Amino acid sequence: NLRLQKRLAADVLKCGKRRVRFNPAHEKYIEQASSREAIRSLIESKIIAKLDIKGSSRGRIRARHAAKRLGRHSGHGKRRGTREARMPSKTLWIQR
Amino acid sequence: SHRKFSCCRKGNLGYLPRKRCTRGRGRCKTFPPDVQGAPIHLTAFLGYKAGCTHVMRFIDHRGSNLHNRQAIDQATIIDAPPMICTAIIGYAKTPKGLRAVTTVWAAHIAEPAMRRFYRNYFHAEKTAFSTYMKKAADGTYIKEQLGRLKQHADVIRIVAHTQPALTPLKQKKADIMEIQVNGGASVAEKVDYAYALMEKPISIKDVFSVGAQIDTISITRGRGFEGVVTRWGVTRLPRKTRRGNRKVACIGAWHPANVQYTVARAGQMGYFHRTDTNKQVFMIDTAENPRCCTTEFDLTDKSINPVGGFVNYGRVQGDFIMIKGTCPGPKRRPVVMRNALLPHRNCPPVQLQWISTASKFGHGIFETVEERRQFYAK
Amino acid sequence: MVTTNQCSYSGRKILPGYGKRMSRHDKVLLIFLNRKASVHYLNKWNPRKIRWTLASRRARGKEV
RNA sequence: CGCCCGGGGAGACCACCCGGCGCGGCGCUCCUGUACGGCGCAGAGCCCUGCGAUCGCCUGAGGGACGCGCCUGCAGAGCGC
RNA sequence: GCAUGAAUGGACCAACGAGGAUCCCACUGUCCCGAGCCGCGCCUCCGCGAGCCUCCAGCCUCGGGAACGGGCGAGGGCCGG
RNA sequence: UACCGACCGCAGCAGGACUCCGGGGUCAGCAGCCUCUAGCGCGGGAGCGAACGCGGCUCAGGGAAGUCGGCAAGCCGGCUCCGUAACCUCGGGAAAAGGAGUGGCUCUGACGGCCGGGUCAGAACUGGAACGGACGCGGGGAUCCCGACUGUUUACUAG
Ligand SMILES: [K+]
Ligand SMILES: [K+]
Ligand SMILES: [K+]
Ligand SMILES: [Mg+2]
Ligand SMILES: [Mg+2]
Ligand SMILES: [Mg+2]
Ligand SMILES: [Mg+2]
Ligand SMILES: [Mg+2]
Ligand SMILES: [Mg+2]
Ligand SMILES: [Mg+2]
Ligand SMILES: [Mg+2]
Ligand SMILES: [Mg+2]
Ligand SMILES: [Mg+2]
Ligand SMILES: [Mg+2]
Ligand SMILES: [Mg+2]
Ligand SMILES: [Mg+2]
Ligand SMILES: [Mg+2]
Ligand SMILES: [Mg+2]
Ligand SMILES: [Mg+2]
Ligand SMILES: [Mg+2]
Ligand SMILES: [Mg+2]
Ligand code: NA
Ligand code: NA
Ligand code: NA
Ligand code: NA
Repeated sequence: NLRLQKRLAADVLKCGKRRVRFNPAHEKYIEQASSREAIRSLIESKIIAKLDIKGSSRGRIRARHAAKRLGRHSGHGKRRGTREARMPSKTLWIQR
Repeated sequence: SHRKFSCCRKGNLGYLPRKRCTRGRGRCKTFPPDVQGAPIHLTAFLGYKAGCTHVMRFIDHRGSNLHNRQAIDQATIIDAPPMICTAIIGYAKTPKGLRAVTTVWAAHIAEPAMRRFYRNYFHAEKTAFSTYMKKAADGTYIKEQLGRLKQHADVIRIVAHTQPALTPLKQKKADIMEIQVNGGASVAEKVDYAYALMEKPISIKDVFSVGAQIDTISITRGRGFEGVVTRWGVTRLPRKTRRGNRKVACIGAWHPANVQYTVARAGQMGYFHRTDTNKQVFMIDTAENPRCCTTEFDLTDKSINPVGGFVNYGRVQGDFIMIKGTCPGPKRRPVVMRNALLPHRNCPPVQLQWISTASKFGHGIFETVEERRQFYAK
Repeated sequence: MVTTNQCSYSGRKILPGYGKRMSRHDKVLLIFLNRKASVHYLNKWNPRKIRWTLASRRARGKEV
C-alpha cells in the first residue's frame, strides 16, 4: 500500500501524482521510506522519478498556417461567420 | 354487440397444434390405393434436398396466352442415391384395422442399418440380429416365412434404407423406410416380386417417370419462439399504444370466462410436418453423365453441379430428380417422394430448352469454369 | 442460351432471366446486369472512369 | 431396452437431429474496385538544378470471406449408471 | 336576432402569440403492409435477496336460489409436479 | 484558524445547494466535437444472442388514403451573390416568396511602415456530376376568431 509514498514524492518533485513513477524492482526500499528525507534519498539514486509533460505536437498546425498565409483554405465553403464578424467596417474606417 | 364490419379469421385451424414435430423425419401417412391388374410397381422413395435453379421451356397449352412461346420456371433438385431393400412385411385387413402378420429380414444386413440400431456404434456391443443371422443362413426359414405371408396377408411392403456414404452429409447411420407394392393380380405375385429384389439396389429411375406428378413430405424450417404478428398474421396496433403494439388487443369476451382455442397466441414457429402436393417431374438423370444438363441450344458439356458448388450442400455424386416449384424444408433435409393421390388434370408436357448452371454463391455470370478462365485471360 | 444480351453500362453478358430493363422517354431500352450497374447509371457516373467496365478498358488500350 | 460431452439443418432453459469433433492452411468461387513502392519527354504553374494536387504503367490488382473441394501440420472415441 | 348592440364599451385593425380553427405546396412507416438490423433489459449461471395480498379452496354446462355459483341438485371431464 | 459539498432531503438518495481562477485546435463564438495540465474507472460479475419492451437505424411503388386532429417523425438550416408581393399605425411585412455558388492544388492583384498583417477579389488545373462532406444549424404560404404589444399566473393534472 504505497499511497503515502506517492503523495510525498509528488510533493517533493512538485508535480501531479499521475506523473510519479516507481522502479518495480526495489519495492521494499520504497516501502521502508516514510519521510520526505527518505524520499529525497531515493530520488537521488533514481529509484523514483517523474515523467515529462506529454505536450501536444504542433507540426500539423504550423503547416496549415503557412498554407493559409499562402492563400489556401479560404474559399466560401470554409468560411462560416459573416464578413462583418470576420472584419468589422469600423476598424477599416478607423485605420483609413 | 355485433362486430361492425365483415372480416374472416386469420390462419387455418386445421393445422393445430403448432408444435415441434415429434416424428424423426417426414413420414408417409397414406400410400396410393392399390388397383388390381395394373403392372406391379413401387410407390415411394426417399432423398435429400439440394438446391434450386432456372429452366427455360416451351409451352404448348391450347387456349392460353402462353400457348406458343417460352417461359422461365423455378425448379428444385433432390439428390436420390440408390436404396437397398432388406426386409418384407405383410399386413392383414381386420375389423380393428391394419394388423401386421410378420416381417422377414434378409440374411445379411449392411453397416448403415446396423448403425441405425444403436446410439453410439463404437462403444455399443454388437448383438442385434446375432442369433437371427445364424438361423437364416440357408433359405429354408425365409421360404417358410414367405409362405406364411402368402397365405395370410393382404398388403405387402418392403423395407429399404439409404446409403449416406454417397452424399455430402455428416451422418453415417441410414434412414429406414417402408414402401408399398402396388399392382399385380394376387398377393403371391406381389410376394414373389418383392422377394426378387431383396438385398439389391433400387434406382429412382424405376419408381417415377418424367411428366408425372408427385407429393413431397418433409419438415419445414425452424424459427423458435415467435410472436403473434409473425406467427398468425394479425394486424399491428397504432403507434400511440402503451406497452408496445405487436399483439392482439382483445383475447376474449367476458363470457365464456375462459380463453378459447381459436385465439392467436405466441409460441413455436416452424419445424412442422407438412406435405406439398402435385409437383411435376422435369428430369431424372445422374451426375455421372457429362451431358447431364446439355440441350439442343447448348455447346460445351454442362453437368448438374453449378459453378462454385451447391451452397450449403456438398456436391451431387449420382442420381437425382428435378421437380417444378418448391418443397418444404431447408437444404439437406430428408424428403419423401410419393405418387400423387389427386393429380391435376390439365398439365402441359415438359420440354426443356436451357438449364442455368451459374454460381449461386454471389451473382455469377459464367455457366462453366472454362468460359470464366477464357474471359479473365487466365 | 445463344440469345443473350449485353449490359448497357458495363458491356458484360447477361444470361436469360438475370436482370432488369428500363425504357426511357426517348423510346430507348437500357439493359442492366445487376443493381450495382443500374445505381451507377442512375447517379450519372461516367463509365469511362470505372476501371472494371469495358468502356474504361477500351480507353486504356487493354481491350481492343 | 442409458447418459454425461461436442456440433447444427435444432434452440429461452430444456428438448430434438447427428457425431474420431475441430483448429490452422491450400485451391475454387465471388465481394470490392486497381494496393504499398518504384518508374514516367505525364502535370496547371512557380521565387525553377527544386516544389506540386493529380494522371499512366507494373495492376480486373491488392485485401476479404461464415459457400464448395482437399490435408502437406496439430489433433480427436474419456467419468456417473 | 329563442336570447346582438355602444367605457356592463360598439365597429375595425398593421405588428406580435409554446392561443383556438380551415385549406395549399414540400415532406415523410401516419398508412396500404409490413421486413431486416444495433445496444440495454429479459432469459441461464455464481453471489445477494424484499413488497402487496391471503375465510377455505382453486375444471366446466344447465337448474334453482338475495333473480349472473368453486362448493348446492343433475350431467361432462381431469395422474402428480 | 484541522478537514469536507463529509451539508438538507429517514440513506454513502440520478433532487436541491452561494462565490473565485479558466490553456490548445476547428470556429463568429466562453456553442457543438477532439485534447495538454490535474483527477480518476463509482448497488458485483459470467454465458446466450427466443418472444416482448426501452433507446436508435434503413426501407421498393404510392404520398395523409391513417387519425377527433399531420400527434410522432421527416423536410429546411452556415456563408456569399441575385431577387423579393398584398397590406401598413410608413416604423414594418422581410431570412417574405424563390434561385445560384462553396473541396484540393498552383498562381495574380488590392490595402500599411520607415519588415508586419490578415482580409477581400480574380484565374488555370484537378477529383464516382464532389465539397456548410462529422458537428452545429428557419419548413413555407393563403385565411378566420380572441387578446393591441414586452410582462404575470393555479410549487405537485389548467400558461
Ligand atoms: K361479422
Ligand atoms: K400564448
Ligand atoms: K490555518
Ligand atoms: Mg399514452
Ligand atoms: Mg446466392
Ligand atoms: Mg438453425
Ligand atoms: Mg339584450
Ligand atoms: Mg351609454
Ligand atoms: Mg354584452
Ligand atoms: Mg367464488
Ligand atoms: Mg354437488
Ligand atoms: Mg486550512
Ligand atoms: Mg430532519
Ligand atoms: Mg447528491
Ligand atoms: Mg382522412
Ligand atoms: Mg378514416
Ligand atoms: Mg409535431
Ligand atoms: Mg397577450
Ligand atoms: Mg409573452
Ligand atoms: Mg400545476
Ligand atoms: Mg402545465
Ligand atoms: Na456602422
Ligand atoms: Na499508387
Ligand atoms: Na358458469
Ligand atoms: Na465547448
